[PDB]
Amino acid sequence: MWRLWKLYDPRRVLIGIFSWLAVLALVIHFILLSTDRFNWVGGAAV
Amino acid sequence: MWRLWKLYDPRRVLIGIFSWLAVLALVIHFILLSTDRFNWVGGAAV
Amino acid sequence: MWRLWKLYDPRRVLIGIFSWLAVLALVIHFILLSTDRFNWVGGAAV
Amino acid sequence: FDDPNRVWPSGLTLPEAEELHSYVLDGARIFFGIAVVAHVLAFAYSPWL
Amino acid sequence: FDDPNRVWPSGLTLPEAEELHSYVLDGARIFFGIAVVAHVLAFAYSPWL
Amino acid sequence: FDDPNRVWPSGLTLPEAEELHSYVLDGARIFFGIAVVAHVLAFAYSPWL
Amino acid sequence: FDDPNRVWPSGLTLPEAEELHSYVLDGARIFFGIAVVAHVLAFAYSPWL
Amino acid sequence: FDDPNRVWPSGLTLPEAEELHSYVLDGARIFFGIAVVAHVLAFAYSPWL
Amino acid sequence: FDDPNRVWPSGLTLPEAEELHSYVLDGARIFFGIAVVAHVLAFAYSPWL
Amino acid sequence: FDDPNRVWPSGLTLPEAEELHSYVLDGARIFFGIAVVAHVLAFAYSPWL
Amino acid sequence: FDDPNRVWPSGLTLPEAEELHSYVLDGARIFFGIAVVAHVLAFAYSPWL
Amino acid sequence: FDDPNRVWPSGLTLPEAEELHSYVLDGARIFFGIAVVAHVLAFAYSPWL
Amino acid sequence: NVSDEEAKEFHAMFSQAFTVYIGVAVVAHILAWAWRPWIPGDEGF
Amino acid sequence: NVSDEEAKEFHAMFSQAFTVYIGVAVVAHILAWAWRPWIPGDEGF
Amino acid sequence: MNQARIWLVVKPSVGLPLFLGVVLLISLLVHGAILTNTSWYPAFFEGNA
Amino acid sequence: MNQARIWLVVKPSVGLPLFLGVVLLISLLVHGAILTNTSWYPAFFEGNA
Amino acid sequence: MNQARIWLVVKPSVGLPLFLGVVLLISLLVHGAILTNTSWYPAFFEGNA
Amino acid sequence: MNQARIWLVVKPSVGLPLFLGVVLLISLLVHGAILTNTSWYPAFFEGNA
Amino acid sequence: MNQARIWLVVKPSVGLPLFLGVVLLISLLVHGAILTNTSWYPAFFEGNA
Amino acid sequence: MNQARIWLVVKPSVGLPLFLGVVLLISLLVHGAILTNTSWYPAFFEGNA
Amino acid sequence: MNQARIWLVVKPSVGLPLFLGVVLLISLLVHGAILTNTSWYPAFFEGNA
Amino acid sequence: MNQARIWLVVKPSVGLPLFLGVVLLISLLVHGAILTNTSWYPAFFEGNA
Amino acid sequence: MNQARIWLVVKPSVGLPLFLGVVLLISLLVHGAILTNTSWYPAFFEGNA
Amino acid sequence: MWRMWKILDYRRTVVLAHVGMAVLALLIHFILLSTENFNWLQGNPY
Amino acid sequence: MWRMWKILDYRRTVVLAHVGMAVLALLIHFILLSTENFNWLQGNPY
Amino acid sequence: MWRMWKILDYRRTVVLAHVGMAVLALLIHFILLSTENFNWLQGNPY
Amino acid sequence: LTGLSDEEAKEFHSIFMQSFLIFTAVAVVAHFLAWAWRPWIPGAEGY
Amino acid sequence: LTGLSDEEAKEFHSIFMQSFLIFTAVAVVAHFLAWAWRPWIPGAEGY
Amino acid sequence: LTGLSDEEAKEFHSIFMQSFLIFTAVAVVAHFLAWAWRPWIPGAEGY
Ligand SMILES: CCCCCC/C=C\CCCCCCCCCC(=O)O[C@H](COC(=O)CCCCCCCCCCCCCCC)COP(=O)(O)OC[C@@H](O)CO
Ligand SMILES: CCCCCC/C=C\CCCCCCCCCC(=O)O[C@H](COC(=O)CCCCCCCCCCCCCCC)COP(=O)(O)OC[C@@H](O)CO
Ligand SMILES: CCCCCC/C=C\CCCCCCCCCC(=O)O[C@H](COC(=O)CCCCCCCCCCCCCCC)COP(=O)(O)OC[C@@H](O)CO
Ligand SMILES: CCCCCC/C=C\CCCCCCCCCC(=O)O[C@H](COC(=O)CCCCCCCCCCCCCCC)COP(=O)(O)OC[C@@H](O)CO
Ligand SMILES: CCCCCC/C=C\CCCCCCCCCC(=O)O[C@H](COC(=O)CCCCCCCCCCCCCCC)COP(=O)(O)OC[C@@H](O)CO
Ligand SMILES: CCCCCC/C=C\CCCCCCCCCC(=O)O[C@H](COC(=O)CCCCCCCCCCCCCCC)COP(=O)(O)OC[C@@H](O)CO
Ligand SMILES: CCCCCC/C=C\CCCCCCCCCC(=O)O[C@H](COC(=O)CCCCCCCCCCCCCCC)COP(=O)(O)OC[C@@H](O)CO
Ligand SMILES: COC(C)(C)C/C=C/C(C)=C/C=C/C(C)=C/C=C/C(C)=C/C=C/C=C(C)/C=C/C=C(C)/C=C/C=C(C)/C=C/CC(C)(C)OC
Ligand SMILES: COC(C)(C)C/C=C/C(C)=C/C=C/C(C)=C/C=C/C(C)=C/C=C/C=C(C)/C=C/C=C(C)/C=C/C=C(C)/C=C/CC(C)(C)OC
Ligand SMILES: COC(C)(C)C/C=C/C(C)=C/C=C/C(C)=C/C=C/C(C)=C/C=C/C=C(C)/C=C/C=C(C)/C=C/C=C(C)/C=C/CC(C)(C)OC
Ligand SMILES: COC(C)(C)C/C=C/C(C)=C/C=C/C(C)=C/C=C/C(C)=C/C=C/C=C(C)/C=C/C=C(C)/C=C/C=C(C)/C=C/CC(C)(C)OC
Repeated sequence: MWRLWKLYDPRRVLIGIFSWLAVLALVIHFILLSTDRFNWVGGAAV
Repeated sequence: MWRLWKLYDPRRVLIGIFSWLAVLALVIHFILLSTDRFNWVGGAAV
Repeated sequence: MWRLWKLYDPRRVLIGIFSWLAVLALVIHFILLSTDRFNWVGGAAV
Repeated sequence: FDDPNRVWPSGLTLPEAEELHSYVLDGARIFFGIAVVAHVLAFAYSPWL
Repeated sequence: FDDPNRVWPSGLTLPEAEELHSYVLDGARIFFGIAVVAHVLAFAYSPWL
Repeated sequence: FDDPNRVWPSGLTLPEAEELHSYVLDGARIFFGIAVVAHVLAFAYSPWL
Repeated sequence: FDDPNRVWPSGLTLPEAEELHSYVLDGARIFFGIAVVAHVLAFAYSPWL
Repeated sequence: FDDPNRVWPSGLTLPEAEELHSYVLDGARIFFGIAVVAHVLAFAYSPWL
Repeated sequence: FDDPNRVWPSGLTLPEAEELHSYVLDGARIFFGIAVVAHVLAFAYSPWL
Repeated sequence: FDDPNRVWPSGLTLPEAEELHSYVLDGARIFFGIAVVAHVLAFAYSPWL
Repeated sequence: FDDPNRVWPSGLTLPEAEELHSYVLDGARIFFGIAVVAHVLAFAYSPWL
Repeated sequence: FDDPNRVWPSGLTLPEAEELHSYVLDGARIFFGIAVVAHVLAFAYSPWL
Repeated sequence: NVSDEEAKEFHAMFSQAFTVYIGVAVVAHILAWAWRPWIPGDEGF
Repeated sequence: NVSDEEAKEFHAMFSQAFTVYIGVAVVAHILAWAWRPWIPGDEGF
Repeated sequence: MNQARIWLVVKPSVGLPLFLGVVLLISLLVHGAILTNTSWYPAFFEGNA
Repeated sequence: MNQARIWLVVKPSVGLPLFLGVVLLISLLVHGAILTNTSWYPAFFEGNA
Repeated sequence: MNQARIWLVVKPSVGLPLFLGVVLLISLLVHGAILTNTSWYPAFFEGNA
Repeated sequence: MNQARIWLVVKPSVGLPLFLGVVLLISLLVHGAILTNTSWYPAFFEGNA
Repeated sequence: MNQARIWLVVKPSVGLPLFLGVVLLISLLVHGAILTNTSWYPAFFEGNA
Repeated sequence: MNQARIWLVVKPSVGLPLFLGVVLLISLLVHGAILTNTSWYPAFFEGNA
Repeated sequence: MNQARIWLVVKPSVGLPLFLGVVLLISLLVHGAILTNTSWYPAFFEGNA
Repeated sequence: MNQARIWLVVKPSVGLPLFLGVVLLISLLVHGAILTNTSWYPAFFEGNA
Repeated sequence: MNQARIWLVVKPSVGLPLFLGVVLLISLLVHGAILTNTSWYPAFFEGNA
Repeated sequence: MWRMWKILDYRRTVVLAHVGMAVLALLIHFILLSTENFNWLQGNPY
Repeated sequence: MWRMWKILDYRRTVVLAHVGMAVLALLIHFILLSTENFNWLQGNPY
Repeated sequence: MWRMWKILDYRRTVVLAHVGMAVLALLIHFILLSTENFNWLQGNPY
Repeated sequence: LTGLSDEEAKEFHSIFMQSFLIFTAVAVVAHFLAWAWRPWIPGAEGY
Repeated sequence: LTGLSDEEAKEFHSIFMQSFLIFTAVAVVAHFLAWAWRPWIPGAEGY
Repeated sequence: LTGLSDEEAKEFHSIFMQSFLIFTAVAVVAHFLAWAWRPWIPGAEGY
């Protein structure tokens, strides 16, 4: 699988991965904040 | 029928077919989801 | 950490820092003025 | 009108026009493909139809 | 149409077009990335959905 | 694409583009900095938020 | 005014104008043909007429 | 001002202008002809008049 | 300023300007003449006046 | 700035500019003259004043 | 920047700019002078003030 | 980028740009100065504030 | 423009990724089915 | 375009800054937790 | 029929498209004027429902 | 009748189409002004129904 | 079918995009005119809800 | 009467059509302003019915 | 698929941006038309509140 | 009075018509703003009837 | 990602400002469309008062 | 005060008239925004009657 | 900060005035959007009366 | 089946696969979130 | 892990980090300020 | 009847046939779906 | 015609048909499974 | 292909996989902690 | 890198750090004074 790095520029892949991860984490955290069960700062009670 | 591939570019035909198949499958799945009988995730009861 | 100043122009870093500090201090002071507890010129009573 | 080397008024040769138009048609098909899936979503999840 | 040195009608060589388009795509991804976080904030804190 | 002396289609060399863009970014930061103080004044003295 | 080789003010010869207009007419007929089927669908499935 | 060979400011000779205007007038007559039948259809089948 | 041969900034000689303006005046009179009959029809058959 | 022969940036000599402006002023006076009679008709036959 | 003979980017020498601007200022003053009398008439004969 | 003699893409040398910008700034300050007095008149004689 | 061996290498990477991707996907669907089956009966879920 | 030693210097500045930044962040979060914990129980805070 | 020399001073490349487009614009304006100032033309669109 | 030399300074390629188009624009504005400020012109469109 | 030499005096680079765009504009205006003057076309958008 | 040299710096090919068209625009605006802010001007259009 | 030679007479520098921009304009007009002629599309914006 | 060299960098052929036209635009806007925000200016048009 | 050669036929000097400006235009239209078709977005502006 | 070399890349013949005209546009927009969103500014126009 | 070579393909003479003017346009639109969709911003203009 | 990469470019196919499956996975997760039986964050009775 | 700076430019990464964390810190502080339990300026009971 | 391909281009005819029949088949299927007697997904009594 | 030999066209066609038959076979099995869940051909009485 | 040797690609891949596994391991521990707080897989009766 | 020697960069850094500590020291004293006026960390019962 190391041959992937000859095909694709390792710098551009890392930035694309980090950009995807940053966006995804923000999406998941704010989806949870909108929920009644997983909104931690909102004092959610089950 | 193999002479079809000398007339048409095999790469462009594969893309057209795969594009058509992806569109068609999405159309059929969402048509089914809109029905009362075949909406599987909606808990449809006959 | 002194090697930071060979990488970045010391003049532009000072301008960015002073600009950031000036903006931040205005933000904090006016946030406090909007509060009922920390609005000093408003005669805030606890 | 099948001269590969002639430069037409637009500034393109015929092979260049053919290559440009193929991107236009491929772009249209992708656009139409996304539109069709968008439409069925509009059919499935909007009061339309 | 893979000549690095040819200057096309737009005034660019092919490598120059490739480099310019990379900034366009990188700009689009950053724009889309900020848009997605903007949308989830709109989902989380607006009556939408 | 790092030729200091080449004159690009816009009529600028790369060092001239870097210098011009620096004024653009410095202009944006000053604009954004003034906007932020304007916004907090809008927060502090308008019904917003 | 039947010179195949003359280049008129528009930048076209007469044979080039004839060939271009043929695509214009063929484009119009296809457009009109699709319009006619669109109209009868509008007649059949809309309150019109 | 009756020189067949002179090229006037518009880029046309007088014979070319006469030929062009004939298509303009023939186009107008056909347009007017279709309009007149359109108007009588409007008279016959619309509340007008 | 009575030189028949001089080509003025507009690209016309004085005799060409005189001839062009004559069609302009003749066009205006025909337009005005049709307008007058149109107006009297408007007077005769509309609530105006 | 009184050179009869100099051609200024507009493409005119000074005597040509003076002659052109005379038509402009004579045109204005005729326009103003007609306007004044139009105004008094408006005064005489309209509720104005 | 006091060269009477230099022709600047606008196509004017400095003396030509000075003469042009003088007509601009004289035009403005006459316009302002007429406006002031117009305003006092507006003050004297309209509900304003 | 401190060449007094170079003619930049806009058609100006650096000293000419500096002199032009000084009139721009002096014009802005005069405009701002008149605006500030206009604003205080608006504060003093209008319901604002 | 692609040699036979270079296509083998591309397919080798593809087969490894496809196998892992689908293998995780299949395990995910078994777990999802154990949680809540998504094929309703005549009376629903 | 970057030598091995120049990358060591960049990482040395990064490690010093990262350590101080995270160390202050950890202390800040310990203090914040002592003030008001942000993980609610079943009945809330 | 008498104005074939309009095309000696007006460029057909601009006169013809302007003429045809303007004629179409008149048709749209007349169509629109009747549509917004009658009940039967909207009723023709409405049909049985 | 006295302004034949208007066409020595104004290019007929732009003066003529502007003149004719503006005359048509006046006619449309007059037609529209009466249409929107009378009852009989809309009623003429309306007819018996 | 008879006007193939319209393209000898009108540049296709401007004639063709104008023609196609204008045809599309007519289609939008007709679509819009019916949308704003019927109940069923908005109702088709509205659907079941 | 003193500004005959306005035409030495402003091109008459653009200054004159702008002037005449703008004068007409003022006339249309004054006509429109009175039409929309009076009852008698619409009543003059309306006439006896 | 048959019109690849549209790009031999229409310049892609103007044909392509016009095409893509006009396609987007159609999309906006369709989006706006449904938005202003339905209750559910505004309701989708409105959400739970 | 101090800006006579504005005309060394701004072309009078574009600066002067823009300046005069813009001044007239301000006048029309002020006239129109008062007309639409007073009762006496429309009443001045209205007169005794 | 596949259309990097769009910049070989479309000039970036016109393609890029058009692209970025159009993207911003879409954002403004979407912001405006929600603003005019919701109650919460105006209420977010309104705040506590 | 720091941006004097904005005029090395932006032509003053377009940068300056745009700047001054845009500043005036802002002033008109602010004047108009207050006029349409207050009672006292129209009342100042209205005066004693 | 990474886009400094946007100015190698986009001419600053058009990129910069467009950028600054468009930024101002956004500010006016945001100001106008709040002004028309709040009560307090018009009330700020209104003041005590 | 290695011959597929002599027809379709493996360079573009991989990128299109990751983006296409990213969109597909988000669609399916969001569709399930919109249901009442498979919204694991809401946790309705099954 | 020093090899990271042979891939990503340390010049841009540092600037992007300071700007990105500046935005993130402001977002988190403001999110807390918007809550009833962690708005230290409002000081509601916990 | 092989002489048809000396008149009409077999290259374009095949592509036009597949697209034209694709549109035709979709139209007929959708027309049947819009009926009460032939909507197999709705399944009304015949 | 495109730059493909009779042998390459024959080799593509055999794989194309084999791949098509496998795609169809999976679809056929999927349709048999879907029929076992809920048939989509209503009777005279409906569903 | 980009100007990367077999050894450089192998060296990047080993670090990339190691860094990915550390990112995942932290995420796995985070998810175990999140589960201990509130499980996100509801039962048949709901939450 | 910018045209700054190791010695100039070291000289700027020492002054920068000294100036930062003085700016922070004033801020720390300001915050101690502000705390004496009104603490900004509420207790469990609020303010
Ligand atoms: C509204 C509903 C129906 C509308 C349908 C369409 C109607 C009108 C659209 C516009 C009509 C076509 C205009 C085409 C103008 C360009 C044609 C052209 O090509 O004109 C050329 C120059 O035009 C030039 O400057 C000047 C080019 C600009 C001319 C712009 C004219 C004003 C805009 C039209 C106004 C129409 C009325 C208002 C409608 C709202 C001259 O031609 P050539 O001899 O090749 O010279 C070669 C040189 O140019 C090379 O440098
Ligand atoms: C509204 C309802 C009725 C409307 C009906 C139509 C009315 C007006 C439409 C426009 C009128 C025709 C405009 C034609 C202008 C182009 C003619 C032309 O060809 O003018 C050319 C240049 O025009 C140039 O710059 C200038 C080109 C731009 C001129 C545009 C003027 C402003 C637009 C017209 C405004 C009319 C009033 C407002 C109506 C909305 C010069 O001519 P030539 O000697 O060949 O020089 C050759 C060189 O140009 C080659 O480089
Ligand atoms: C509204 C909803 C649907 C609308 C869809 C789109 C419809 C219309 C959009 C505009 C139509 C295309 C206009 C293309 C004009 C440029 C084409 C062109 O390329 O024309 C060139 C010049 O055109 C010139 O000056 C003149 C260029 C200006 C022409 C502008 C015409 C007026 C604007 C269009 C009006 C349409 C009707 C009103 C709609 C609102 C000449 O061609 P070449 O032989 O390469 O000469 C090379 C020389 O120019 C080099 O100096
Ligand atoms: C509204 C109701 C009544 C309206 C009635 C009509 C009023 C105005 C219509 C427009 C007025 C006429 C404009 C004609 C401009 C072109 C004339 C011309 O010919 O100007 C030429 C260039 O103009 C150029 O660039 C510039 C050409 C563009 C000028 C456009 C000016 C702005 C548009 C007019 C605005 C009017 C006010 C607002 C109206 C709503 C220069 O002339 P020459 O010495 O031959 O140079 C030859 C060279 O150009 C060849 O390359
Ligand atoms: C509305 C919501 C969505 C809208 C999204 C955007 C849609 C449309 C925006 C405009 C579309 C792009 C227009 C680009 C035109 C310039 C491109 C160009 O570069 O065209 C050049 C000339 O164009 C010329 O004169 C003529 C240049 C003027 C063309 C103007 C066309 C009319 C305006 C567009 C109308 C669109 C429909 C109406 C929308 C309301 C020719 O190209 P080159 O071969 O480099 O020649 C080099 C020479 O010109 C140098 O002297
Ligand atoms: C609305 C809210 C958000 C809007 C934000 C802004 C969006 C759009 C604004 C316009 C976008 C920028 C247009 C810049 C066009 C000029 C750039 C340019 O420089 O293009 C040049 C020519 O452009 C030419 O004719 C053609 C020049 C005219 C182009 C006009 C395009 C139509 C107008 C834009 C329409 C946008 C969509 C509708 C928005 C209402 C060619 O470049 P060079 O290789 O240097 O050639 C050198 C030669 O020209 C020298 O003679
Ligand atoms: C609204 C209420 C208040 C309004 C007040 C007025 C405000 C704005 C009006 C317009 C501002 C002035 C524009 C002047 C532009 C022409 C100046 C000029 O002269 O620009 C020239 C070319 O500009 C070119 O093509 C291209 C020139 C394009 C200019 C058009 C810009 C768009 C229109 C203005 C938009 C303003 C904001 C929107 C307002 C509603 C370059 O200058 P020179 O070095 O001589 O080059 C010589 C060569 O051109 C010879 O071929
Ligand atoms: C050699 O050449 C080289 C290779 C150098 C040049 C190559 C260049 C490249 C890479 C070019 C790339 C080109 C691209 C990306 C092309 C993309 C083309 C696309 C996306 C085409 C999409 C087309 C979509 C179309 C045409 C849709 C048309 C829709 C229409 C006409 C709908 C009309 C609807 C109406 C009229 C309805 C109106 C109803 C209401 C009232 C609702 O509307 C207001
Ligand atoms: C060598 O080169 C030399 C040095 C010679 C040339 C140098 C020249 C110089 C000195 C150049 C100077 C350049 C300057 C002064 C640059 C200044 C740049 C500035 C001021 C930038 C400011 C930027 C601000 C931006 C980009 C703001 C963007 C805001 C956006 C995109 C907001 C969008 C909001 C939306 C879409 C919201 C919509 C909501 C509602 C509905 C309310 O809106 C209507
Ligand atoms: C040597 O030269 C050669 C021979 C080569 C060139 C010859 C060329 C040729 C053959 C040229 C042909 C030229 C033509 C055909 C000229 C035609 C001229 C025409 C038809 C002139 C017509 C003029 C009509 C006019 C000017 C009417 C003007 C009306 C006005 C100004 C009305 C204004 C009304 C107002 C302001 C009312 C406003 C009230 C309300 C509120 C209702 O308006 C909205
Ligand atoms: C050597 O050079 C030679 C001599 C060859 C060239 C010489 C040429 C010649 C003879 C040139 C002639 C030049 C002329 C005739 C110049 C005339 C200049 C004039 C008439 C200047 C007048 C200026 C008037 C001005 C600038 C008035 C400005 C008013 C302003 C800015 C008002 C703004 C009002 C606002 C923003 C209010 C808004 C409130 C409401 C809401 C009501 O507005 C809508």
